[PDB]
This record gives sequence, structure tokens and C-alpha cells, in this order.
Amino acid sequence: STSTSQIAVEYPIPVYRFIVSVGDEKIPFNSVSGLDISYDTIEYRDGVG
Amino acid sequence: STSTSQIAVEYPIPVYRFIVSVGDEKIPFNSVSGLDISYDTIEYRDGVG
Repeated sequence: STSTSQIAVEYPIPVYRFIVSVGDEKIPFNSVSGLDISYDTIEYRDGVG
Repeated sequence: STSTSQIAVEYPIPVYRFIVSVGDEKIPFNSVSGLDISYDTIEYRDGVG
């Protein structure tokens, strides 16, 4: 017996309903991809271990 | 008391009496099947709903 306000707090969000807004315009899009953070890694390693 | 000219206007048509004509020839056939229209459906769906 989950209440309908409990689902708004506990449940994951489905992807298919989204708003894309390009600048001042907002335009309906079929899909959005990419959009991820990434970092190169720097590795130092010396002789003592 | 339906008149016989009212049946020609209001009543449905029975299937069993038909004429098939292939090109210039007309030839008697036992049954005809298929012969229907059909269309694929194209569905677009974007993010605003």
C-alpha cells in the first residue's frame, strides 16, 4: 500500500519525460545523449614503492 | 410488409453471387480471398509528451 506522495520521494525517475531548452527557446527533442563528466588521471610512481 | 424495392436499397448484400473478370476474359471462380487495403503506421514521440 504505497501512497502516491511516497512514490514522489522514494522511486526512481523515468527518462522519457524531459524538457530541453536551448538558450531562450525551448524546443521538443526526441532524445539527448552524451552529457557526461570525465577526467584524465595523473599517475606518479617513484622507486620506494 | 417490406416492399421488394426497399430490400434493394436497405438490405445488406450476400457474398455468394459475384463475377470475376481477369483482363478481357471473364471466368467463373469458386472463391476470392485477400483483396484488402493496409497501411503501416509511423509514430513520432518526443520528450515533452
